[PDB]
Amino acid sequence: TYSITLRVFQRNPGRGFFSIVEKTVFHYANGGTWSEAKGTHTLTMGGSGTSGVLRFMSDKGELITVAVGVHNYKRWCDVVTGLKPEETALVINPQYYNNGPRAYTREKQLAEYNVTSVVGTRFEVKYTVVEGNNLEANVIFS
Amino acid sequence: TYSITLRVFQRNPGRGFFSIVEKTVFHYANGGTWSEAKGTHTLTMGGSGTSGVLRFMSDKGELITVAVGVHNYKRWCDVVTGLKPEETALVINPQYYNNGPRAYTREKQLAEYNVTSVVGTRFEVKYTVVEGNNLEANVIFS
Amino acid sequence: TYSITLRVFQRNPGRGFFSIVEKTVFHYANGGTWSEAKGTHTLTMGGSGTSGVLRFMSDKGELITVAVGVHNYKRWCDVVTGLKPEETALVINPQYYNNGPRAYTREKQLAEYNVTSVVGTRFEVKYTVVEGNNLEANVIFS
Amino acid sequence: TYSITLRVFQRNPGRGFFSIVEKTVFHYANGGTWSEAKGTHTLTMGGSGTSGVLRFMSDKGELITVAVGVHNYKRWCDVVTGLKPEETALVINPQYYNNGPRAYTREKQLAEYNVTSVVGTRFEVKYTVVEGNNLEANVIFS
Ligand SMILES: CC(=O)N[C@@H]1[C@@H](O[C@@H]2O[C@H](CO)[C@H](O)[C@H](O)[C@H]2O)[C@@H](O)[C@@H](CO)O[C@@H]1O
Ligand SMILES: CC(=O)N[C@@H]1[C@@H](O[C@@H]2O[C@H](CO)[C@H](O)[C@H](O)[C@H]2O)[C@@H](O)[C@@H](CO)O[C@@H]1O
Ligand SMILES: CC(=O)N[C@@H]1[C@@H](O[C@@H]2O[C@H](CO)[C@H](O)[C@H](O)[C@H]2O)[C@@H](O)[C@@H](CO)O[C@@H]1O
Ligand SMILES: CC(=O)N[C@@H]1[C@@H](O[C@@H]2O[C@H](CO)[C@H](O)[C@H](O)[C@H]2O)[C@@H](O)[C@@H](CO)O[C@@H]1O
Repeated sequence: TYSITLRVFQRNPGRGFFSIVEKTVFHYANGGTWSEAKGTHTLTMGGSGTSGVLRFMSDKGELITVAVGVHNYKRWCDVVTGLKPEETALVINPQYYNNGPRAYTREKQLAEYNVTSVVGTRFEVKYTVVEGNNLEANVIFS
Repeated sequence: TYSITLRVFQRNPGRGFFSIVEKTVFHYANGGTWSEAKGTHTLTMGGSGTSGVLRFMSDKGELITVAVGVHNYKRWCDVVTGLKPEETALVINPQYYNNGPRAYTREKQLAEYNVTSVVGTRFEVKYTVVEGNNLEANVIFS
Repeated sequence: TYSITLRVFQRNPGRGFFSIVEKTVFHYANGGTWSEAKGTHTLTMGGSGTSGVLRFMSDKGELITVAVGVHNYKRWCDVVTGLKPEETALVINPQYYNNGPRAYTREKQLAEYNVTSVVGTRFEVKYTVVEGNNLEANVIFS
Repeated sequence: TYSITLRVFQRNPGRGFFSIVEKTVFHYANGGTWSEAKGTHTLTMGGSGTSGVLRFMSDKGELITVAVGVHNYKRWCDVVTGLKPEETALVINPQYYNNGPRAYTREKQLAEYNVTSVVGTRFEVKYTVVEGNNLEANVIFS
């Protein structure tokens, strides 16, 4: 089994304040589950080869997803910003598989990824524990 | 816009204790978002014609989903029990649309639904406010 | 150190839905901390001889406190109902110490406590793990 | 009644991740209640003349309290850092009243407060809505 524990840091009040509005788990590797403990969010998965997505919305209306998973025994992550209301995590998560439009960024097995939304909000996923079955990462909004 | 606010009541410690492990929103009607306030869970949707699903897991390993939405301006709900680990909410939610295997129970536009899992856990969704754009319902595990 | 993990069961929608509105920790035994994990609430204490209180309010306005702690290496609990708005947990917790009017109930070291409020809400605290440093209890609103 | 809604921003992972470990409400002005909604924390009070405290602990073990309230119809705030484990919020909140050693800081009715802890963690409380009965503030760990 694999687990990924996320700590969420929001740096800049100017960018608004984000909260989770959706949490999905992909059906590969025997699925998995999100849980919360001490302000953190942990994705527990039945094995290597699946993932999950957290969608955030700011009190300014901005919508973004954070994807984390394990691909061939190595952690991966991605961030998608500038989402329309209809582009829910339910739509996004499957796009990393079956030759979907996001599978390429899963295949990179990134230990860190950052991007800045068209509206000017910076986002970063950085793994602090990059090896083993108990993975850790920070999610930073700025 | 439509919103559905859920209060979760767990009645019987013998059945274990459930917590949310996944939350999905379907992409119709301009999507939607889950939010938590005062222990309750609210699904806010851009209009009539979409839905969302909460998946629960008990500390005894039992997995079940609760689906709520609005179909042609009337509320609906459903409960699916006896799920395998790979049957995530991500898999379940879309099954209510595109002539999927659960669309029939969405079309009923039920104001109340109850079922008992094969392992003996009772589940009920009962709307306390059944009309208008601000819908309310209790979710009861027993 | 000692810990007490609580699982909250709410059995009867007719009594309203309760949520936590305050959490205190008494300052003996090197204090302690409340944390949430998987829908449960854990009080971690620096040793034997302290306690904490959760105050709950129903959406019908009813106010009650649940007290749990360790006294001379044995778990204790109490429930106070019919609280006025000014009787916050900050007022209640200390009443269990220093000639306070509730000290006697700490001294009982109860592994179970039941009480019904004047307005008719049943409350129970029942420890499921009653020995050791990792205690567990169900809190039942009926 | 008065309310104060807090949004918590954590800017620097190097200082560790903070979570709430205690929430108190002082017993003047008919008391009050803490509630969570969309990742924010609201203290609702029965009138002017009371307050509440959130105690935070970082995963590095640092302990700090944030106090907010209304004094003579104006918002106030304070931050106390370098707390020992036994200095719980239950100890801190009352120190703002009755010849307590922190009463002076309530009397200042500050709309902003900044302080850096001895171990090097910056803390700020900044009200974004500074007038009326529905107050708003950002809490920034830097
Ligand atoms: C070892 C590993 O990470 N494999 C990845 C695949 O995961 C497997 O997928 C199958 C279903 O096809 C099944 O669910 C297995 O349990 C699961 O481990 C899969 O994610 C592919 C997708 O391109 O990547 C790896 O091969
Ligand atoms: C009015 C209503 O509830 N209509 C339902 C449909 O919802 C619409 O779906 C389309 C896409 O096909 C689009 O997203 C609209 O915004 C949305 O209102 C749809 O849910 C169907 C599915 O069978 O049922 C109703 O017709
Ligand atoms: C062993 C035990 O539970 N003792 C209880 C006391 O707790 C001790 O309290 C002192 C106070 O200075 C100190 O904080 C110790 O750390 C702590 O163990 C205390 O709760 C008394 C209060 O009546 O009851 C027990 O003796
Ligand atoms: C108007 C106001 O903020 N007054 C403050 C006091 O609050 C009053 O306190 C009394 C105490 O009996 C009572 O609870 C009232 O409801 C409440 O408004 C109190 O906080 C004092 C303490 O120094 O400061 C102000 O005067």
